[PDB]
Amino acid sequence: EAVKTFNSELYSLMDMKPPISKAKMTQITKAAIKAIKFYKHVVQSVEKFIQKCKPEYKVPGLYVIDSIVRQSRHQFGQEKDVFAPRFSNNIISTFQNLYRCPGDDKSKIVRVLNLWQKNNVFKSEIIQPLLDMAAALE
Ligand SMILES: [N+]
Ligand SMILES: [N+]
Repeated sequence: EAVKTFNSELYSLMDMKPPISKAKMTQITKAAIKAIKFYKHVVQSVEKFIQKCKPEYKVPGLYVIDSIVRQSRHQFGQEKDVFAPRFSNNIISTFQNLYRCPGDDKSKIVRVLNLWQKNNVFKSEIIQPLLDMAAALE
């Protein structure tokens, strides 16, 4: 039920016109966090969404990752957060999918990466190749 609830909330984005409502992003994040026991399933669902969705939903998909990781780090502690480490496994592939967004959305992705870097959400060994991937598209 926890994962089913999260999946329903996440996939409801495809019925919406971005930018996505703060309240909707909060509901998605809250569902993810309540389902922390099943964090692996939550990560897998978000990655699947990003792989399969229309280009208009790539930035929203990244905002889901960002919102989950930020809330988890706040709520459980940066060292105890299980979400950023799990997202890190497939992150290179995830961003390859994300960069299939419309051209003027690339900057929105880089902004998120810039903020992750400033706040040490991932180490440079993760952040730098993601940044390099943005630079290579141009
Ligand atoms: N966590
Ligand atoms: N945690």
